[PDB]
Amino acid sequence: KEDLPKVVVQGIPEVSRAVIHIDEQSGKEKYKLLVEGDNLRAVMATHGVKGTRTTSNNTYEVEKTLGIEAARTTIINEIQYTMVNHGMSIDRRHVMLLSDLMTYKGEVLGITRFGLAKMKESVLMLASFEKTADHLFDAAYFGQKDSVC
Amino acid sequence: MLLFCPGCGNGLIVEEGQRCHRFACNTCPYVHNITRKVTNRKYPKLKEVDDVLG
Amino acid sequence: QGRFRGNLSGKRVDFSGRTVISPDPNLRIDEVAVPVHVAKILTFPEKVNK
Amino acid sequence: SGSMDKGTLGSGSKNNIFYILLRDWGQNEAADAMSRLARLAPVYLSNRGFSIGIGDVTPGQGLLKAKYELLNAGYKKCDEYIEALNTGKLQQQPGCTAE
Amino acid sequence: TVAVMSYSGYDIEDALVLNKASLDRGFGRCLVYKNAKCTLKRYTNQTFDK
Amino acid sequence: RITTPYMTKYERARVLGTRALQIAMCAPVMVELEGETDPLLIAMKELKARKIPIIIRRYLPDGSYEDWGVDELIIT
Amino acid sequence: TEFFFHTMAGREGLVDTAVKTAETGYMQRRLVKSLEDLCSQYDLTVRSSTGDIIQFIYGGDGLDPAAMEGKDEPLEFKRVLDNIKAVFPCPSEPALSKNELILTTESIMKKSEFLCCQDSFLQEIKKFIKGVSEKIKKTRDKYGINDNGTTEPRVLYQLDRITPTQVEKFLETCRDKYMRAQMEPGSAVGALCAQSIGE
Amino acid sequence: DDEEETYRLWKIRKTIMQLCHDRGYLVTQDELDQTLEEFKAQSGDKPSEGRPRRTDLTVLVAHNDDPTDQMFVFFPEEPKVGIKTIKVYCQRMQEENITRALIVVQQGMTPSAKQSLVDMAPKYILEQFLQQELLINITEHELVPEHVVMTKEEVTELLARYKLRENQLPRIQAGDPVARYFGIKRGQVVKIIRPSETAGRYITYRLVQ
Ligand SMILES: [Zn+2]
Repeated sequence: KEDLPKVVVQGIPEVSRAVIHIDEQSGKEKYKLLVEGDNLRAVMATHGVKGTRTTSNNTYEVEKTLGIEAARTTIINEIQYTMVNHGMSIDRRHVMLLSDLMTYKGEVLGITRFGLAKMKESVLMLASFEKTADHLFDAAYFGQKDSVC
Repeated sequence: MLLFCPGCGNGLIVEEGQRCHRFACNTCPYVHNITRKVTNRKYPKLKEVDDVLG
Repeated sequence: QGRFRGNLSGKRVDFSGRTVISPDPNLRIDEVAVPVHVAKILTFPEKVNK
Repeated sequence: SGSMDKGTLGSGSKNNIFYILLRDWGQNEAADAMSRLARLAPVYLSNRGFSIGIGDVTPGQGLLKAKYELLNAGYKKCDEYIEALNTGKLQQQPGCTAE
Repeated sequence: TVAVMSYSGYDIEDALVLNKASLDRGFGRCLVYKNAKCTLKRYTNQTFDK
Repeated sequence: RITTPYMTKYERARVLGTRALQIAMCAPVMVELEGETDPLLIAMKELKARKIPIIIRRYLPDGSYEDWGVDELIIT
Repeated sequence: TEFFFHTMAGREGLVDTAVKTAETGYMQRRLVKSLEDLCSQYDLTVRSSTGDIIQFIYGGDGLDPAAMEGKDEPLEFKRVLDNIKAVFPCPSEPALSKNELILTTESIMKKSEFLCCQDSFLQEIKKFIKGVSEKIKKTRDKYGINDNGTTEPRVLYQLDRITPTQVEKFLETCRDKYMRAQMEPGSAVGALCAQSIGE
Repeated sequence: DDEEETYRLWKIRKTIMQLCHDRGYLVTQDELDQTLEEFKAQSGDKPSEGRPRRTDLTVLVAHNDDPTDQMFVFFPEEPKVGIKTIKVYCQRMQEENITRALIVVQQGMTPSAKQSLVDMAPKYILEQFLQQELLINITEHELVPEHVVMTKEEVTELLARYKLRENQLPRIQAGDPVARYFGIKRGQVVKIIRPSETAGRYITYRLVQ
């Protein structure tokens, strides 16, 4: 009696809310779906949805669904849109370089300590950024020789 | 729904007896057989039609 | 205040000063005014040549 | 033709005269032009005189009349909307509640 | 007696121009008083700071 | 021969600095300075005259290298 | 009450800026510490410290964002053409027609100094030349200007006046700007990107 | 049902045909441009349509490389494929002497079945594919650029022009959706043509690792 009312009958479990947005272009008024969910594959797989022109904000879902290049393009577009919302403009080359550096190992690696360690190899830089003692002891254990490049 | 025994006042579970389902208390021999239909509606709020914002 | 952030990445240096700023439009954009008092303290090593 | 402003002499965006000088004739020409501007504009601005007083911000009679009329109209419309929502049914805009 | 106006372009951003004669006649003249304290204490042994 | 023929600002800066240091270390002048007591001014004069005896050794990432003369490169 | 509400808004903005300062400081620190390794090599390939390539060419084209005259474009052909027409007005040379303009453009572009230039920039130059030539053709058709150069009212030639000298000057200026606007090897592009994204 | 299921089946068949054409296998133009009416003519109802056998494909052969090479496509009927079904498919491929096969599951693959499929045999190459992913072609997506698997000669020419090594090229995981779509292995290189804002294109390369 407490769980039965919350059993799904139709729709994607991950999708929480979907709304019908409308663009009122002078030529024609078109309709699109704005879904506040975290499942792009299910949205594209649903009937009547043009999966070829479906984007998303979560970079991880785009990476896992449409590849690494799709994730790079989504990151670039999202950063450009977020920067334009505030009226300030940035050259696309900077965001392109950022996205490439984030997507040059085949996986979207963040700028946090974890992604920075997964990308970089110098021991001194990792020890200086964060987790000094941990990284230093790990390097001493592995005996990893660090170059001066 | 929630019902209480007039004897002690504890919650009444529903159990299958020897003749018919009955309300019963877990701390006393008090029981109450069901004669007619008993219903407890909740009337959930449904989903509404939401509109075409934009 | 560690060694990496406090003594390796960013560290204090000499031959430097800190002073308040004031406007002066009579100077070029690539020029900056220095007071005589600070100028007498910050020295530059010039090598004696021909 | 035209009068100089932030859109042409400011640091807002492209189309700046100093930017065109920098991109067409090098850095030295732009620096010299900026120095000449910084040395000329103050002298003229001081010889002409530019001041602000309380009379430069005081409202006019027509301005006060228009402000009063606009405030009256807005308060009337707000009271009408309040009465419509509290007593009766108010047109609910899409994508949001009545409040 | 302040006059709101632009003069000599030395008041571009929040700066102000002062009159030399005003400062010469005592305007804005200020005084800074500092304290220098010293202690001559007696130690455990029968000796004192002199 | 495949790199850009224009001399970058970093190359300009490093060449001027090295030449100024050399001139400050009693190096010979090849432009006949006229009352220039600042070594950096003499280095800039030598650069504008294209008489700096320094050859840039541009290294490729793989390891290959190529020599370019200051007088051979293009200045701005 | 109005003064109290204004003070509330002011303190809200103050606390917003106070939080923004530290937040953006931390973000800038992280971005710079992460992007301080990349650099532009001499082979036009952006590589990391370990030698791995992040991009075969910076920005896909290899242009300096600091030397970007147009809106994410290397040059504004209209402004450059106007500046060339104004700085070098040749009164002793006749105007050029559509066919003559296209011919001189094709003859000048096929030189050796233009071979090393990127193909996209040459295609954009060709497109702009075709556009201005179509504009000149439309003007001459509206005002019946003859390409032979014997029209009685000479002022009609002042509507859209172009001379081969100005065409050559425009092409040379565009080529020089495109060559001087490329990424200079050795520049710390990663640090510049980090700073331009943090500020 | 009986209307959306057949539509999903037709779309999955069209996506599989497009994938086989992209990989270089032999597929006629009729199979590529297959309307829903033809699929209905073949089978217009769910019970009439046979997922495990009526939808299987065995004519897929790499005409560009070698006609003898054969590739197979499976469509398990059960939602979750077990070990017995994988063994049956493996022994069927052995009988038919097929080395490359595809499995289009309906809901998913059990962990044990996945681990077994991973280490079936170096010669028997089987790739897992969910029907939910195949309902939309990844190549036709606007965000996904154009990818082309380069031959060894092109890779050698690239390494000679840039004087690079294999490990120095950008990496791309083998589990990438596009990687599994093209079925590229470790060591192969893919050229990617990103459409720029202008009329030009940006050519890049990625190594599978
Ligand atoms: Zn009871």
